[PDB]
Amino acid sequence: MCFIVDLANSGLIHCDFNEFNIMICGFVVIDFPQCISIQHQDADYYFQRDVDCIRRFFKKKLKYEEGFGDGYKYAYPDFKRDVKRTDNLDELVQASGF
Amino acid sequence: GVSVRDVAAQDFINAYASFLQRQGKLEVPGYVDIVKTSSGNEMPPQDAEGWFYKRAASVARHIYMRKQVGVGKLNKLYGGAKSRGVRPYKHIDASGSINRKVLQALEKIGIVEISPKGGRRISENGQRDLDRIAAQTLEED
Amino acid sequence: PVTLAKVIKVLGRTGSRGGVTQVRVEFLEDTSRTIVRNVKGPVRENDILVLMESEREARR
Amino acid sequence: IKHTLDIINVLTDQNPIQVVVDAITNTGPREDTTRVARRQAVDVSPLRRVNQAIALLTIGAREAAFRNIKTIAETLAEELINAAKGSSTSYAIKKKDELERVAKSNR
Amino acid sequence: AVPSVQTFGKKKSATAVAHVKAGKGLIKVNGSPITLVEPEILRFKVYEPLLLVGLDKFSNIDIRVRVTGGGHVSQVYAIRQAIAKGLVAYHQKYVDEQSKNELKKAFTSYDRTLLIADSRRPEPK
Amino acid sequence: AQHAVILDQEKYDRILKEVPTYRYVSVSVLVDRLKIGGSLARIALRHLEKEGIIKPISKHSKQAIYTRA
RNA sequence: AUUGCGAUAACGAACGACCUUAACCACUAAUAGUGGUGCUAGCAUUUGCUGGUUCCACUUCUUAGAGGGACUAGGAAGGAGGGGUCCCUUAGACGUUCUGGGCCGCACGCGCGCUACACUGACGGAGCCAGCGAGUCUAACCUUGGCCGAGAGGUCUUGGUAAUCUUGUGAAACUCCGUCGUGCUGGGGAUAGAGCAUUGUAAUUAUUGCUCUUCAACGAGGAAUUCCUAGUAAGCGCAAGUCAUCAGCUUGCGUUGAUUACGUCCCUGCCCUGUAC
Repeated sequence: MCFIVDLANSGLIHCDFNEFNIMICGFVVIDFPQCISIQHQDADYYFQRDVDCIRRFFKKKLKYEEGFGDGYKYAYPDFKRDVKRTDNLDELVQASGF
Repeated sequence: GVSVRDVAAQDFINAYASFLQRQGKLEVPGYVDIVKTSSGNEMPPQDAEGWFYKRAASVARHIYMRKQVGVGKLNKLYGGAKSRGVRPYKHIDASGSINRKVLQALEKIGIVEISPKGGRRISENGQRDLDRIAAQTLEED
Repeated sequence: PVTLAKVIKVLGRTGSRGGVTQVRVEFLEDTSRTIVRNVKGPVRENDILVLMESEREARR
Repeated sequence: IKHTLDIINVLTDQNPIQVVVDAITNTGPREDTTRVARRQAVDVSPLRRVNQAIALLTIGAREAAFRNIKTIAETLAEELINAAKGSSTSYAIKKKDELERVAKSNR
Repeated sequence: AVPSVQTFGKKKSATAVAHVKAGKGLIKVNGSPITLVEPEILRFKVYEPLLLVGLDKFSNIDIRVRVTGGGHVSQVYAIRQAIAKGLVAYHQKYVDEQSKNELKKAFTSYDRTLLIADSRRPEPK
Repeated sequence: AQHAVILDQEKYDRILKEVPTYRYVSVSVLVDRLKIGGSLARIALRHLEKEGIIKPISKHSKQAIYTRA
């Protein structure tokens, strides 16, 4: 969860942050097809997909359901929270949406 | 007058099976309740006691409506699809040993008799018996 | 509120894939005041549309 | 269908074929959008209005009765009744609303 | 001997054949009364040529039909056609032409397929 | 939680007073707002119909439809 | 479309681009069908209704072969298909034949498929309907009927060189009445143990079939991507091919039978109509 927040801070949204492109904190992310900038008109719509896709997996297979989840005072991130335009890396590579 | 052709199928059969069981002359094979009736089936017949009488009734009607039949055609008639696991379904014949004893049993109570040109044909006493139950089934309405 | 209008003439196919038909439509409440509109589905003369916005005109 | 009309004749008391007609007329979208990227708002023809209504109604029923306890007839009956009312509880009414409000935004 | 006609009906590969002759109104299919035709849900599809013209028309004639090939559904559509065609053919020969066309008007108003086969055929290779 | 599969006296008393309230009853309804399992509901309907408390309008094994009367 | 009016330094000439289906009707013939007649069973008794087995009449249904039936005019239909095959080298020489093994080995990558994730279902009983094929004397093919066996299977006879017999290929989905009750459950059946048969000269690393036991992943599938406009897609099954045995394969056939367009050049791709380059 925290990894998605960092990218959104720096200015980018992965399109398909899901189990087909994560390898096994010990994880590493292996490709970034069709990434888009935080300025894109649909940024929230794709953002919630990534959060929803990662929630589905931990519920379905692992039964699971400052940080997020249990032991932290906020359950899981939300698009209008913790996004603060830190680094504008989307200008170094004009990903999409100027 | 009334004929077997005048009555609904799964209404004649239920009536006649109930009658035939009460008379108690129909001889059962004794290995009943072990047998699946088909190599395509899974689990044995669900009505543990009655199922042999039900089939005896069905065979009698099926012969009445036809010229003659033999054991092989009955196995085709009551066959079905077998699952074959991961491979696609296929048609499979029913057990011979059940049907053969059914015909032998009905012959002892005189409903059916061996025909020239092979197989079995309805007896005149078979006609008279089945026609009586048909009349009662309509009259009960 | 809704406004009904009656199709009196069909003008031609439009849009990048031909998915849209341009049509000339006459108001049903009072004749004249004719306007031209874009219709998504299959359409014929004498069909009735439900114009949910009135003071707007098809591009040309 | 035979069982569905029976149920509608007991929950409520109208002639059930009348209830079907209400659901159809009440559910079809009346404005839509097309891709030009950007979207532009357009009107929708009466025939397509009928097609959309039928599709939305049965799809809502099918999904409601998957992994169910209620049968198809139970869920289809409930959809039709709720959609003859203006009730937003029905799946189809929600879908219609989203199409139209998005079209309003872009026109 | 006795006034009689025979007619046939088609659907896809079913072929119903009907004999009509003077008598006392009875209708049998394969030797069984028409009230027993199966499947149950389609049974009114066969009553159509009776209820549409009215039962009084049949009191003087016997219909018996045999149906042969096809499948469970297609052969139901065959028999209804054989009855309708059979009925007009009887009137055409043994009563006036006026009543004949009175029948046709009723049938073709409801459903053209009561008199004319639909002519659809399997697609070639 | 789990649906009941054997009939306690409390639910038996509950059934007899509650069921006459409903416009429409079916296997699905008894399993929903009462909490008996489906194998009880099929038994209950045959009993209540025999007893005359509910009125049949159609029966089909895969569907059943009874009414208040 | 070099497919045509007209114009006029031109006029007149040469290749590429008819034949079989669907669909109506006279004529054939019967190994196909109907009706009557003689005999005969059951029910009921106006003299009916449903059947079994010796002749006679017919050809409408079926048959298959033959003959005729749209030209842009509402109507069956305003169609579908036919570049390849002189040099060198020679004793066991670009050989003969026998036994056993492999082609089936698998950390993996790419692709065509089969079976599922259930209630519009699984299981049990009952109902009950097709079309296209293929079959022995050269000898042993397709197999009805009787008997034995839980089953797979065995055994004694029989019809057919076939519109005649297997075969009404009584196919499956499907319809009706019950059990189950949303629980990786009675969904799903991989992997594995024990035993009984069949083909073959020979089944071990295991052709195939049957019985009991074992009970795995899978809760509708990301980026990408295939086929398709009506008796069509999809669901369901059967026959043939290869073939001692061995199909989840290929071709054909029938059964049930939808949704959505009747358009365009946005994407992919093809075709046609300034300059010595």
